[PDB]
Parts: sequence; C-alpha cells; structure tokens
Amino acid sequence: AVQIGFLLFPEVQQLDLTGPHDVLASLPDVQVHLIWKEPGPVVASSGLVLQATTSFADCPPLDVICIPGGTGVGALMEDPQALAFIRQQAARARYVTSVCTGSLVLGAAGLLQGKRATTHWAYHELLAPLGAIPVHERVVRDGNLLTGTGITAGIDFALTLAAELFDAATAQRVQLQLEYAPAPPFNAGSPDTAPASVVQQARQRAADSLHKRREITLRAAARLAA
Amino acid sequence: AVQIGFLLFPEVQQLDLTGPHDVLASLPDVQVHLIWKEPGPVVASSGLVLQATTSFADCPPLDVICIPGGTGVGALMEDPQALAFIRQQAARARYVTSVCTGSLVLGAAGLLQGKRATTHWAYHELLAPLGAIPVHERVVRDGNLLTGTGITAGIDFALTLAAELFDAATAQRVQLQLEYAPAPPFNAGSPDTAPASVVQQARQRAADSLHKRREITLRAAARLAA
Repeated sequence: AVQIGFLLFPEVQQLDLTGPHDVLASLPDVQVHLIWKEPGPVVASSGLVLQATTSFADCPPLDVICIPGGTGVGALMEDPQALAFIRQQAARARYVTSVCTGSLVLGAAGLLQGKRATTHWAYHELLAPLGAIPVHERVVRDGNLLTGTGITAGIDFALTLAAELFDAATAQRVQLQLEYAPAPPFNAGSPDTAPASVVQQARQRAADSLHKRREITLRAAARLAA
Repeated sequence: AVQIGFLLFPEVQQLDLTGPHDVLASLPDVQVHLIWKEPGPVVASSGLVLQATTSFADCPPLDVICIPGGTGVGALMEDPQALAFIRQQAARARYVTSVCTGSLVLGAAGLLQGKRATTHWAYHELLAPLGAIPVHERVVRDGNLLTGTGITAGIDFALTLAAELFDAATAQRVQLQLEYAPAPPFNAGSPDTAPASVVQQARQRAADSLHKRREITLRAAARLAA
C-alpha cells in the first residue's frame, strides 16, 4: 500500500489538506495518515475540528508527504520536533509536496535550498531568504519536490500524483467519479487578474501577518546558516 | 450575523462540505454550523473524522442551508427526522443549496417538486421520480434553490453566495486571499469529455450503488405521493 501523510497542525487552513485527502483516499491500495505530535483533536483556523491519526514516532515511512498551509505555519517554522520529522520523511519519500504557505515550512526545514519553489502570493518574498529560487507559477516541480499555490492546489496535483503512482486512466477515472470540473464565477484568484482595489485590500489585510513572518523567517534562516 | 448550516452525516463525502465551509467561514459576520442529531464525531466516507457542532433542535434559523452528498445519502433519504429538519429550515432560508448527490436528499424531502435541478452524473436518472425537472448543467438555480455538481461545486457557488449576501468586491477579495484559480491536469470531469473507456469503468463501479438507490428513491417517491 502507498503511504501518504499530511501534517495536521493547530490553525491549519483545512481545505489545503482536506481537498487532496479526499482525492487520494479514493485511490486503491493507499493508506492516508493525519500526523501530529499525538493522535487526537486539532483545530483548524476556521474552528473546524479535525483528528490526527498518528504521532510522529508511530508514523510509517511515507511515500508522499504533504505540508498544508495556514495561519499556524508561523509556529511550525520554529518547531524543532516537526521540522526534524519532515526532514526524516523527506529523505526517503518519493514525493515531497506542499500547498500555499506550507512551502515556508519546507523552507524552514532546509528542504528548499537551491530549489525552485512557489508559495502564497502575499508571502512570496519569504522564499529567497530560505534559500529557494522563487518562481511565480501555480505548480513548481524540482526533482521530487512539488509546491503549489491556491487553497485547492492539492486537488490538482493529487491527480498528477495519481497518474504517476498508478496510470493516467486511473487519474481520469477518479476525476470523473468526483465530477471534478471547476468553473469559478470570478477571475480574481491572482494578483495579476484581480482588480487593483481588491489587491490593495488583500495586501493591507495580510500586512501584520507578513511582518510577523518576516521576523520568524529571519530566525529560521539563521538556524539554516548554522 | 448570517447563519450558514451544513448537514453533517455518517459517510458524507467530506470535500463536498469542507470546501464551501472554508470559503464561507472566511467572510465577515458569518456563523457556520455543522448539524447532526447531536454534537459529536461524525465519520466521513474516507474515514476522516469531523465534529458536528449543533443538534437539529438547537440549530438557529438558517439563512443558508447546504446539503453535501456522499455514500451516506441513501440512509438520509429515508431518515424522517433529517428530512423534517431540512423542510423546516428551507421554509425560511434565503438559499437552499446542495452539492453532488445532496440534491437527492432535497428530492426526498419534497423540495425539488416542479424545480429545475441537477445531481451527480451517474445518479441523474433519479431526479425525475422525485418530481424534479432534470437539467444537465453544473450549477442550476431555480428561485432560491441552487444545486451543483462536482466535489468542489460548493467552492464555486460559495463565491456566488458571497457576492449576493455582501457584494462582488467581497467575493473577489476572498478569491484572491485564497489564491483560488484551479487548473486540472486532466479533462475527464464530465462523461462528455472523459474517454469512453473511463466512462465505462466509472459506470460499472457505480452500478451496485445506483441499483440500491433506485429502490430507495421509489420508496421516497411513494412517501411524497401520500
């Protein structure tokens, strides 16, 4: 059975995780884990309560690891237990993946040094201090590393993983079974397509978080420099 | 505060619910409820454990009600307590919505009689016996009823709801904050675009479920005829 693991942490953006989870859990001969320091409840940033299924110590060796984003990323970037677990699993995983600001956690773990990567548009300036080559594309692959932008990036890249782990017909069948054919009613999902007034509002609302994450990123980078 | 409620039932397809939940929970002055017979754990069809936040009896009057789909729809189509709750809330709700096979629950509750509606492609033949006018479109509106197809239909129609409950700029801001701009790597999300061999495999895998749901639908229709 292919072993797929998602990191589940307090203040996660739950859709970053629950999207790819439901897609990948539809595949045959896959076991999906929700990993935290111990099994039990973990509260997402919206208040939705999820349940971790395994601890770091009990998690099997993973074929795919996926790091979601969310408000809670800031704490995770300075959590030595979580970062050590990610490094351990990434050493042998076939795919190391992240959604949105989850790539900042990969960066804090040292796994983006010299690698092309993306992250959420409002935090993109934090990639270079973590050693990455920043790329403004929705899905960026570099070897076995996949980083994606958008709350549903993991749905799309889960179909790519399905095709590579199994075959294209299997990925197509899952897509059809889920009737997955999105059609957003607005075209404001990128700072390059949204109205300038909307971009301003979104930037202003992220400013305090960006300021705090600049400070955290510099401390994380100092640890990588040691 | 706008009151938004999702029905959370055993064997729900969790992404049908968790997608719109995360979008709508991003809006100001919204309270989101996960409703079942009592608060506590409810297991989705993948094994993911969610937590209902309120009972039928304690749920406030809702402005938006949303019925997700999943394997568990068959039991819900003959659950008189759940159907009565849906009818009660639908009487005063500004929007009555469903994702995928959730529209079959609205049908069993009598809320599709004479109404245009859609559902998952493999179960679409079950709409007419429930009194609906079947429509093969991804989102179908009839008055205050919205039915959508696809595991992520609720993400897209949540942006429409945001624009109507608030304004277009608010919906655009949420879309940008979530960097929501999907781009599936395959084009097999409809029986009209997938390869014929894939459609066959998907149809065969749904056949037992369709057979069981034909039986349930006929009993539900008999209750509506009384």
